[PDB]
Amino acid sequence: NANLAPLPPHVPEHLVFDFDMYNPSNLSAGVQEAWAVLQESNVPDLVWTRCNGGHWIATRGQLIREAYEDYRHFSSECPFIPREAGEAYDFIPTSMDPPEQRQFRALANQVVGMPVVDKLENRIQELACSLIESLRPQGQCNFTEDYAEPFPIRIFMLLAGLPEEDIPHLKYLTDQMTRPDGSMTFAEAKEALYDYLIPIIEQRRQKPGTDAISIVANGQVNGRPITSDEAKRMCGLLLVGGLDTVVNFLSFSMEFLAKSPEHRQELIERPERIPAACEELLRRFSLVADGRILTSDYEFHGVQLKKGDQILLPQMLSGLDERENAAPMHVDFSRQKVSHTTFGHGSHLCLGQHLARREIIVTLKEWLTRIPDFSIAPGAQIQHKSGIVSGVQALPLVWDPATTKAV
Ligand code: HEM
Ligand SMILES: CC1(C)[C@@H]2CC[C@@]1(C)C(=O)C2
Ligand SMILES: [K+]
Repeated sequence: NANLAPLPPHVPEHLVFDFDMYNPSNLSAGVQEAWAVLQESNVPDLVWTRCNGGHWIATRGQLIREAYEDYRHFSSECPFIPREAGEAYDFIPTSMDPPEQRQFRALANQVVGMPVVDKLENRIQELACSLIESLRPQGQCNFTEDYAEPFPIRIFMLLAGLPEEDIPHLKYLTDQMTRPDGSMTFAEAKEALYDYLIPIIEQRRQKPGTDAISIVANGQVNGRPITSDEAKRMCGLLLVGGLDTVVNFLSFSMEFLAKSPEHRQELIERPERIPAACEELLRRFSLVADGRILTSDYEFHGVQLKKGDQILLPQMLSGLDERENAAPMHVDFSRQKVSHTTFGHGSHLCLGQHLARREIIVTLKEWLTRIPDFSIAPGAQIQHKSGIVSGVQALPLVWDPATTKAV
C-alpha cells in the first residue's frame, strides 16, 4: 500500500507489523482492544511499523518502562509520531531530557501540583454537582458535550485565568495535535497556540496575577528569571494537558458504566471503593501513547536501533499487558495490584495526575448518587478515535428521571 514507508535496510523484515496509531484496524472493537492486538500471540516485544513514516513500537510493559527510564538513549527531544510533529514539538519541559529538564518541571509542578488541587477542591465539587443536577430531570444527555468537555475544561480555564468563550478555539487546536483531522499540521496548531499565548504572557508580565499563566510567566528557574519564549512553551503544554486528557478518559469510564449495571451497583452499595475503581478504570481505559528518539546507535532487547530512529512507547499498553495484570481486559474494582503507566514513567511523570484523579473521583461520586441507573441510547453505535491521546466521538445516554435523586 501507498501508506507504507519503504523498510530501512537496518530493520529486520520479520519484525514488521504495520500498526497505524491514528487509525488502527481493530478500532470498532474499542480503541484499547484495537491497540491490544499488539499483544496477541506471535507478536514480538518490539516491532517496526511502516505506517506514519516508519517507527519502532514497544508492545510490552517491560520494554516501555525500561526505555522511559533510559533518557540517555531514548530522548524526549522528538517525542511525537510522525517525525515532522516530533521535530516541531518544543513544549517545556516535555521536549527536554534531564539534567536541563528539571528546573522547568519544578516551576510547572507549582502551578498544577497537589497544593493547587486542594484549593481547587470546592469549585471542582460545585461544578460537577451543578452540571449533573441540570442534566438529571431530562432523562438523557450527550455526555461528551454535556459533561466530559465542560467539566474539566472550565476547571482548567479557571486555573489559567482564561475566558471560557475561548474554549472552542483552543480545544480545536489541542485536538489537532493529538488526533488531527487533516485540516492542520502539528506545526500550524502549535504556532496558533503560541500566537494565542504571546500577548497574554506579555500583559501578565507587566501586571502579574495569581492565575497559572501569571505564575509561569513571572517565575524563576533555578534562581534565574524565565524568558518570554520559555513561558510560552510551558503554558502551551498546560493547555494541552488540561483540554484533551481527562475530557477523553471520563467518556471511556462512563461508556463502561452505562454498559455495566453490576459495576454501577457495586459503587452505589459501596461508595468507599470509588478511589480504587478510579485506578482500575485508569488502567483498563488508558489512552495516551507518545515516545522517544534514539540519540545514538543502540542494541535494545536483541534489536539494533539506529540514531534518529523514532520509537513509540505506548503508556496505554503497559497496564493492558497480561504480563502485568492477569485478565487485563476485565474490570475488577477489587483487583489487588493495579499495574499501569497511564500517567507515564521516568522523569516525565504526569504533573496533572493529582488534578486528574480528583476530577475523576468527584465525577463518579456525584453522578452515581444522583443518576444511579442509566444506559446507552437504544441502537447507539459508539465510535472511538485513536492518536497521541485517544477518545470517544460521542456518548448518548438515557435514563428514567423517576429513578434519580437530588442531593
Ligand atoms: C487522565 C488524565 C491524564 C493522563 C492519562 C495524562 C498522561 C500523561 C503522560 C503519559 C505524560 C508523559 C508524556 C511523556 O512521557 O512524554 C504526561 C505528562 C504531563 N502532563 Fe499529564 N495526563 C493527564 C492529565 C493532565 C492534566 C489535567 C494536566 C494539567 C496541566 C497535565 C499536565 C502535564 C504536564 C505539564 C506533563 C509534562 C511532564 C514533563 O514533561 O516532565 N496532565 N501526562
Ligand atoms: C502526551 C501528553 C498527554 C503529555 C501531556 C499532554 C500531552 C499530549 C503532552 O504532549 C505531554
Ligand atoms: K523537537
